[PDB]
Amino acid sequence: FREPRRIVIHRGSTGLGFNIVGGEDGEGIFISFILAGGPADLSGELRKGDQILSVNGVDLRNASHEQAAIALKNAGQTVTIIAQYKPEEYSRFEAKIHDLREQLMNSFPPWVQQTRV
Amino acid sequence: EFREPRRIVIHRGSTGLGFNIVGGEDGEGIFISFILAGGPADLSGELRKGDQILSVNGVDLRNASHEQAAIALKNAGQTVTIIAQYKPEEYSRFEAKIHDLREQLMNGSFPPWVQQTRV
Repeated sequence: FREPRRIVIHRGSTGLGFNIVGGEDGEGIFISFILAGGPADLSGELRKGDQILSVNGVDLRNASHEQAAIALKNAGQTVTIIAQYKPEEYSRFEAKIHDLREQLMNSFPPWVQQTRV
Repeated sequence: EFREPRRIVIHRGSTGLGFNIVGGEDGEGIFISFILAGGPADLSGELRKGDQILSVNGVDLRNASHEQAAIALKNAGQTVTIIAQYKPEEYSRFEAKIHDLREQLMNGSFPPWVQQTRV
């Protein structure tokens, strides 16, 4: 439905200012957390639930969570990214975790792989 | 096979100079995309679809960014000088890539997330 949206952003004393998840097997790379007010919310062109398709033209469509990671701290000086906002597919994740989570104990649990950047 | 650049003599009009530009990422280069028909660049018929813009007012653009070009086109003023060169091959492979990834992503012109300036 949605068209991807190109964004560029310059790191802070924080860094890029969002948390990443996904793409260790059959998933893909997604924005878990927009920090309040940092180099995300000040722009605000991103939200939790955009998948990150590109980082300076390297393709994260199929990328691995640590490839996604080497790329996006390596990303750089500044980094042309494209976000495809995909709400329906990111809830198809967050709840599976929560349901997974309610099942084994009889926001995100630490055993859910997520990488700060 | 590479072909002979040309020095192009064109002047600004109305709203526009008659086209827009693509490129500047990955050090690739700057290319026009389309030329607004009935516009100075179209009206002059010395510019076509799929050049690289090598220099404008002697500013070397080969390895340059997109917005530097975008302004060099908005920026120079009123008569401007362009060495352009025709590579429809590398522009197709360019567009074909883009066209080919759109439906991969979602499922003639280019989607909003790629820079193009109308100039």
